[PDB]
Amino acid sequence: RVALEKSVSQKVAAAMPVRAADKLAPAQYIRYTPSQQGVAFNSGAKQR
Amino acid sequence: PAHINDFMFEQQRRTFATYGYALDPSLDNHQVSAKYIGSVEEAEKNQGLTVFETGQKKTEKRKKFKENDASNIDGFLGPWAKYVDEKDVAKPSEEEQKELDEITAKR
Amino acid sequence: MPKVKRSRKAPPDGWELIEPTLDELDQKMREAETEPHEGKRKVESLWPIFRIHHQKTRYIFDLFYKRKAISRELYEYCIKEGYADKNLIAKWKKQGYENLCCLRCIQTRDTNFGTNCICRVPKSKLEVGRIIECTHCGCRGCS
Amino acid sequence: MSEEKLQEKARKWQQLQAKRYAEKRKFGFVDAQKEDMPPEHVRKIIRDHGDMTNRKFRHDKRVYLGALKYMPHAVLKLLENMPMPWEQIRDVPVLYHITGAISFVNEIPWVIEPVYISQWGSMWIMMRREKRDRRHFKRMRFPPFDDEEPPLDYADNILDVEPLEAIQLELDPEEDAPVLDWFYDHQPLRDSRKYVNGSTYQRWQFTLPMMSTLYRLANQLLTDLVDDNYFYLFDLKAFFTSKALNMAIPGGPK
Amino acid sequence: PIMLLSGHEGEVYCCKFHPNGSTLASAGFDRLILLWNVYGDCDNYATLKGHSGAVMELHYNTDGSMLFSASTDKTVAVWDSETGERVKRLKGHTSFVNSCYPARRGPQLVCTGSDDGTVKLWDIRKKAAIQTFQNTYQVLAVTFNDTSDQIISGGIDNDIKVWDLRQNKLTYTMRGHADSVTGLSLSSEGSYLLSNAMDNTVRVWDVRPFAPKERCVKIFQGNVHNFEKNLLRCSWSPDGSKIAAGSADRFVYVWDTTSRRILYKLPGHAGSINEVAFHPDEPIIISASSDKRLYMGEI
Amino acid sequence: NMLNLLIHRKNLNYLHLDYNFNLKPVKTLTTKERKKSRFGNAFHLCREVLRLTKLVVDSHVQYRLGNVDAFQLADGLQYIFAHVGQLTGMYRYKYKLMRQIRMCKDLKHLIYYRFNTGPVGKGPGCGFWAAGWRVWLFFMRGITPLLERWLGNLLARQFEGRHSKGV
Amino acid sequence: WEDADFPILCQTCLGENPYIRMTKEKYGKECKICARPFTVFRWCPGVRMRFKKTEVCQTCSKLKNVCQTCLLDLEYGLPIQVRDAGLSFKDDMPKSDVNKEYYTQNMEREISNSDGTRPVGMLGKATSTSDMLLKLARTTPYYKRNRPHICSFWVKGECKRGEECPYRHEKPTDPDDPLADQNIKDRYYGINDPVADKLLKRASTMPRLDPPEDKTITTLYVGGLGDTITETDLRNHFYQFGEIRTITVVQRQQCAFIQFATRQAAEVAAEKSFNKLIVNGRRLNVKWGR
Amino acid sequence: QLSKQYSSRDLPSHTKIKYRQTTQDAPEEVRNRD
Ligand SMILES: O=P(O)(O)O[C@H]1[C@@H](OP(=O)(O)O)[C@@H](OP(=O)(O)O)[C@@H](OP(=O)(O)O)[C@@H](OP(=O)(O)O)[C@H]1OP(=O)(O)O
Ligand SMILES: [Zn+2]
Ligand SMILES: [Zn+2]
Ligand SMILES: [Zn+2]
Repeated sequence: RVALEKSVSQKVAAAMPVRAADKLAPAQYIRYTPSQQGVAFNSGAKQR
Repeated sequence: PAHINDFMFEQQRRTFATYGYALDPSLDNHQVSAKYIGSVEEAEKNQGLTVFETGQKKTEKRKKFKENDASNIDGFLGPWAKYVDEKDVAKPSEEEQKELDEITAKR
Repeated sequence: MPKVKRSRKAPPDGWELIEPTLDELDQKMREAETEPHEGKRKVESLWPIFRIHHQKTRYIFDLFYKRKAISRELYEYCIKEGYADKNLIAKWKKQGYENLCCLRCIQTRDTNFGTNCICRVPKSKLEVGRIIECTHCGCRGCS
Repeated sequence: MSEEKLQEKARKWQQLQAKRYAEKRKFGFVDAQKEDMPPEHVRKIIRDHGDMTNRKFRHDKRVYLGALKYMPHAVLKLLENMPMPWEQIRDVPVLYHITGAISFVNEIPWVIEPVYISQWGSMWIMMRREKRDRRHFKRMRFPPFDDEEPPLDYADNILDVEPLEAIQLELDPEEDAPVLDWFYDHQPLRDSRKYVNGSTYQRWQFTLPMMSTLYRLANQLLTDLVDDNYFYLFDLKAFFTSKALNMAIPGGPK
Repeated sequence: PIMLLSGHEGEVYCCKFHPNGSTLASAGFDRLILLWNVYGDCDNYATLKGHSGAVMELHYNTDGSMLFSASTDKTVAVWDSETGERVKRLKGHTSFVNSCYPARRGPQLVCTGSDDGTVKLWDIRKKAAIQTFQNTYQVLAVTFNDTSDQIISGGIDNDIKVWDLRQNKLTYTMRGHADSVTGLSLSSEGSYLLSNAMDNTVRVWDVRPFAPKERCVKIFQGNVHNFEKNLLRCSWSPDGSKIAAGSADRFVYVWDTTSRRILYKLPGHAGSINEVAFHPDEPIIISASSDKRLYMGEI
Repeated sequence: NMLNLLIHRKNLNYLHLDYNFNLKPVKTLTTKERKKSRFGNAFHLCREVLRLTKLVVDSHVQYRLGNVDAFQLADGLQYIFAHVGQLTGMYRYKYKLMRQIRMCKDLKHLIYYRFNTGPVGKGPGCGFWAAGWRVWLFFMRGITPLLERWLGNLLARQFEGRHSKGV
Repeated sequence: WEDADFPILCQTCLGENPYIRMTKEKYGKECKICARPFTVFRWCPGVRMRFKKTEVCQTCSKLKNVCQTCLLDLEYGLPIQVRDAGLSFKDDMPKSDVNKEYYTQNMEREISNSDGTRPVGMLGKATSTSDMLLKLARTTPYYKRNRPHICSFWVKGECKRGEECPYRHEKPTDPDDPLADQNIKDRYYGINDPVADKLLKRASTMPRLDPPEDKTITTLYVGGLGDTITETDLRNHFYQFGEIRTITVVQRQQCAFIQFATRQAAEVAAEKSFNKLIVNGRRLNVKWGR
Repeated sequence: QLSKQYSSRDLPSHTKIKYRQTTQDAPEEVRNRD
């Protein structure tokens, strides 16, 4: 029921097309570990 | 998917932007210490001062004009006051000019 | 031909000494409004208007608050008829906001990260001497 | 450990903590507003874009087109505020797109009911006494402008002109004392918290002399019936029944 | 189970148990105090309201009958867990009151640490101040001594300070932490007191009638600080067996009083853990983190 | 500008819409263009609604320029609203309009035959334009969601393309 | 349409500050290769550097294993042609319109069944990084990539915007240079990209050990040995690589002469060690003795 | 690849599902019946 109806909701909200545009979700924060490690890159931090 | 606090990220970013050094963000499973990354010696000599934190700087601020009496018809520069140490025209000169003509012909 | 008046009420009677300044200012606004869209630019063709607008309301802001040289009634008539700018003024009266360039340079929703123009950053905390031209107003560091 | 160390430590941490927990970035604080632009901003944008033929724009082309989907809203919002013949000029709040693509009048015309009926009743009397006592009425021409006369500019043509007295009826100073001044305003008592709710303009409350003059002024557009047994078989229920039985009373619908 | 709780809009800074072990209180940036039932599905019944600033520290009484809660808006508040309603708004603090502590088993009395430069003693009934030891600067954590006659405080100058309620002078000053202390919690021994400090080291002390004059007892490694400088808080177990700490590293650190070994660095969180709560009855752990939710770990 | 941008985006250079929103060819068109350049009821309903509003705002511009009068403006507006049938030609594209059209006739017979009850004559000067105005406003309340749907479909089809795959 | 969690970009192109702020736009542009709409992420590289944008689909990236804007390889970081050649790969991605759209559709359907962890296909079967690839690799971030363009105005004199000229107000590069015109499509497909040819010529002129004439010259001269090495250490350099027959550690010249038992073994050892046999920090020079 | 086209017949309609009430024949009764 859950998965079914959520996909329903997206497909029918397509059939809304007049989208009652809701606000953009709050800014997310993502923590990123590059594969290439090296002190000369990222000014020497192993994360961004 | 991190979730961090908001004043602090912008504080660190502006620090690294205008001062050139920053409290490195690596949250490692090996316990590293607070290390100023980037211009490390600049962080050392400047005492870690942030662009947001007030600090003593005798740096010569560029000279500007100030015409803020709004009754002069062509007087008010107000907030739009130009910098006094600014140029009045921007152009390339005789050698680079002919060289750029030569390049635009070569292209 | 002036800002033809809607009130039909008589102007209170300081109106006669601030009349000519406002008149020449409106002359200048009409003129810099029509100034046609040359090879100038498309972002900067609207910088005159904000410039002039600030001026006019700044002027009245003087003659009521910093000189006290006009009455409450005349000042209110001059707002009501669109010479001054009610909220640009009511913002000027705040503490960090003496020289605010245009009222849109503090609109947080008009910018994607949710901030103010670099117009609004104190010149010291940048210290890099870099020319700032807030695309909105054309101002160079309002404060 | 060094004291001045700890002192600039207190300095730094004080400033930091102070800004970080400042009331500005408290939890539910919502940024204040969007206040008005100057009018010349709109005027200049729209007179600049002109008719999008100069390739200097050439990107507002796409948005200009895509905004067609909403122009039946702009038209409805525009026509529902037109200025009502006792007025010469009406100023309206306008919401617009920063490229001039569209311009919605952003307002709803609330009116006080007895005021409104009295104003239109005065119009009734004036129009009638005028059409009776004018020698020859000239009817304007439709369309008023030709097929290839481009539309006028506001700024160059109407901006500074004087606007030609409207259809006021001239109210008598004694009997119509309670209304003579605010009668023909756009929204009459908009800003007087004795008689109106506020500046959103709901909720009137009036004095009984006000109501009596208003009544007498709107007397022309009114029914001089006092009760309901005039509509005996002429109300909603009589019509519902007649319709249901497919029989039709003398002067009623079929 | 893991039992993660959510329903808080911003960071939760403080989470603690009923001293019954019956109900749960958590609080943080959202300027209100949420309550839950610890057992069953860990469900939410009540929400206390009113505090305009951020709830920086909530503190129970030792029965669980009234609630103390230090707010950013210069005020402490005591409320009725019976109702959830305000009985007292401890105003008069001249700045950010971060820390609060109700006297346990003594007369009803409160010590509050604040960002004004004073520690304040207050009686709940008088609506007036009792005593106030202006040392120089911000005090970031405050706890009584089980005699209710000394008061311990930790701030920016790294020397943990203790005042005698009767002579009103700096009774006991202890030293050895390299940077600012962020948390004090005296075990239920009435003797052993736990100190977190963002210099990455945690320490143990003991306030007694007679101590070796340099009472830096046990030392553990592991805690972290970063550009956040969030307030980091520690606790003893009900037994004085395990110390629990949080840090800006997303790792719940569980150590032991005995062997000082790392019994746990548990992951599971997304943002910095600000407060860990031990169940007064069970081996139940509740983590309040800056990821806008909580965890209910069972060990 | 919107309608002209539409016309010229479809690459129909042989047509032009003049300033009273009449659509006129500037050549004689072969079959291929007589076909390529047919338009729908969305385009034409939008055209005709804009023509009604231009008639109205231009009556007001005549008032404000000094050309007419307050009374001539009022009566000309009353005229406009009573005679939408003979001025726009909207009924061609949504024929349900005659509801409205017949209504604005019925009202006119009321008002007129109560306006001129005495010495007042059968002449032009009767502008009491509240009623017809109301009528066309309710019509617009009804039509805006319809036209927004039809125009959304037209614009989508013009920018994405028509879907001939799984019809 | 694609939908991603973050870009997938070179550290050079991602910037210098540890703390970056980046904007996403859903279905924002069209992949210049995949031809379909993508989500487009835009970040400010550094102070006074142009805002960069991801310019190729996430699938068009995972397929050839490159950085969505920098376009250079992910591990080594050379043009796509160079990496392909060094991996000896033969990438068969179609070129014409219909065949390419069809290939893209099925490759995307099959990459849907992945883990999002490593490139699909031979880019896993070709990760044996050859010393040529490691040798051509960039070492530190060539952050000259993110400075702004050349001001047509300031090249003609006109950039009257003061110091704010939207482009580097320097000399325009002579258009005759091969390193000027490299269309995106070719640089992704690897067909006649000038930077690839210049870098390949550079790799061909790079020093590698030379082979001798005679099969019987099975003594290999290693020059620059030093007296911190042992004969057993030279063994461990050339012991399991095959068999060594003899070892002469010349201490009067600080060199070595290794007689092997298999010609191919010694050849692989010495060529693979050419100037890069770094044992105890000594630059030995592997060559075939007299 | 979702279109913004639309249909007259895809407007919302009959947006609530009727459920079989207590007396009509609910799955409870038919679960019971003989
Ligand atoms: O042209 P219509 O829509 O039919 O309206 C007109 C008109 O009204 P306008 O004044 O707005 O043009 C006439 O009005 P008067 O001649 O009265 O001034 C007149 O109505 P009368 O019949 O009252 O003259 C005439 O009608 P007819 O052709 O029968 O005279 C007719 O209105 P109808 O709808 O009545 O035809
Ligand atoms: Zn600005
Ligand atoms: Zn501005
Ligand atoms: Zn400004």
